[PDB]
Amino acid sequence: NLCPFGEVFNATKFPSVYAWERKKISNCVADYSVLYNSTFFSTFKCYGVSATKLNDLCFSNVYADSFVVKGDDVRQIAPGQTGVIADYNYKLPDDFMGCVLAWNTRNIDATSTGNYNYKYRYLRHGKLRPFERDISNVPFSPDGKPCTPPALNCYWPLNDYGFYTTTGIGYQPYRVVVLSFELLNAPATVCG
Amino acid sequence: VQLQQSGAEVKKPGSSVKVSCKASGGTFSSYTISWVRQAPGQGLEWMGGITPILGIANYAQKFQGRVTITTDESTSTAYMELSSLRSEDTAVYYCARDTVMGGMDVWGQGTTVTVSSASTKGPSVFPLAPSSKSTSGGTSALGCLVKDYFPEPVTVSWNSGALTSGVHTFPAVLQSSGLYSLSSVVTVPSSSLGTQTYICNVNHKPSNTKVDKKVEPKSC
Amino acid sequence: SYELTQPPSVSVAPGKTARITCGGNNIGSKSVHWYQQKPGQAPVLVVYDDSDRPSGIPERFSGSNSGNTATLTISRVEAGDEADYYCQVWDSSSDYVFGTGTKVTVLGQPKANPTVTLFPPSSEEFQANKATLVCLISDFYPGAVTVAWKADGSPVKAGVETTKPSKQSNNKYAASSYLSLTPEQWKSHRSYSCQVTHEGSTVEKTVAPTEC
Ligand SMILES: *[C@@H]1O[C@H](CO)[C@@H](O)[C@H](O)[C@H]1NC(C)=O
Repeated sequence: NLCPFGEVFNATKFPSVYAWERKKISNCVADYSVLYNSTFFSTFKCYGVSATKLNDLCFSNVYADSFVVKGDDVRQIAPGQTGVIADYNYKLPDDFMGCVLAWNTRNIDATSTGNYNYKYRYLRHGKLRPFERDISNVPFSPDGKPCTPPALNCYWPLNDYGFYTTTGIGYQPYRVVVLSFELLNAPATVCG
Repeated sequence: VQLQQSGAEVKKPGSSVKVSCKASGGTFSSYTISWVRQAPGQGLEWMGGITPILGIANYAQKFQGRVTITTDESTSTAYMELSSLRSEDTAVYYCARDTVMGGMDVWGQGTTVTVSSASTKGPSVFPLAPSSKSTSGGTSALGCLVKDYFPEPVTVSWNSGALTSGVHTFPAVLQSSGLYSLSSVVTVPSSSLGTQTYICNVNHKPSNTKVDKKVEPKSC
Repeated sequence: SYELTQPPSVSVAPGKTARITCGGNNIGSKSVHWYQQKPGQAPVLVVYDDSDRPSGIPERFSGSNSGNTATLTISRVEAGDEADYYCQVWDSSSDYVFGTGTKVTVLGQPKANPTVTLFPPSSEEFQANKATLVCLISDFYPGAVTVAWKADGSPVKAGVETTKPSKQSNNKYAASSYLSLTPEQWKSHRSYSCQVTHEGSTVEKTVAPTEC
């Protein structure tokens, strides 16, 4: 079997960072060159794996995380980073074993008048642990006090991204796919 | 489109400066403005930018903490404020519209900013009278001496811009005293000397000084 | 921190084509921008998104990008093409990066003899007990000249400040020299002279106090 990587990287719709989705890959054969040499990606950084030697390996499972972030936020999708994105939306471990691919999608997720459908969490009591997801959506309060706007000192936790087809590249939409390679005792089922 | 920037500034080390950039249209619409600086004889360097419509700015690693990019309420003017000024910050600051592909499109004329402890000094303007050696016939040269000023720069126009043909402003010379001096000359047909008035318009923004010097034929 | 590499110089004879390379890790995956910046002017976008010309830029300018090398090509160079050329890109980790820049020089330009204009001091200036003689030098090529001053006949050892030559919009050069003295020194001598030496030849202008 040939792994459903086209189903992931060419998926029609992508979720917001705070609501990042994960798909697990398994019992298949994965040709990584199909993405390793594409001029398609503006970002293709691997950790403790080396993009090239990819194919020449085996793994029990491969997990793929998908989401959309601002251009200037792609940098936060790496181990040891901090910021609204890394701390409250999606974080990578420190001993990360995988690759992070990103590509500009202005003509797809951007709009002339502006697309604000993609959001990110900017308020949260404590940050996330590697690979932790939070889709709570509960009116935030500095003192963890349950409130309801227009109440004072009560703000919604999610803020909107403003994606236009006319802003700088850094304010443009980027689709990201985080490949996480799992090495468990059970023999491999996903090799080249 | 076009971009208009604020005049040249001079600042003492440790202080701060704030430059403005205004779209010739009145608004920045839905595009992004960037800030680029260039120290004398140096290269270009991105400082940061902002997307007015989004009200969100961004900065370079190097100037993280010292720079603040903002817009006015109407969202028609962008500002760049740099703090803790140092001599190494003496440079020309440009604002520019961001291309959609990660570049810059439209550039502003640039704002010269000098950082130094030295006191700023306005210029002394003197007339360079046309030689009475040329009365009727040929052309004639007359001008203005812009002496002892600091810091750069000074612009010179003639008859308020209405006279542009045959004008030539030479780069300033930096004297050992630490002051600059430059000259501006304009070649005109000898005959007009007796039929028209000539006035050089000197502008030295750093000292908030402007001078309109009339240059007449020397009559000993 | 992403970095870009450009050669500091590039020489070319008129009408020939000049090539400027920009090096960068897999720069082909990035959208390269080229800027032209003439002496004392603001940068100008000559090529964006690898090989497109903004409306108004001659077809002589063209770029290419692939691998780890982007290239700016200027066919049939003109003296007017002299300037510094910068390549630029955006990287997710370093934001907008500029190359160190490349200076393009056009060889074999024709010789142009300098035009010298000498103005005596303005009497208004005496009012500050100062007297300045101004010697303006223009339209010469190449851009190299030495300036000497004389008083009554012998060399002048002080009060001489002269600028380095600089490019004029017509591709020739201009420079100027200032001689500062006192109203007394000025009125005392029979004459003062500015001597401009360019390419083995000299042009001298003289002004006198009585001369008016
Ligand atoms: C996405 O689809 C295109 C065909 O339009 C194909 O060339 C590319 O290889 C696909 N990418 C993946 C992840 O398979």
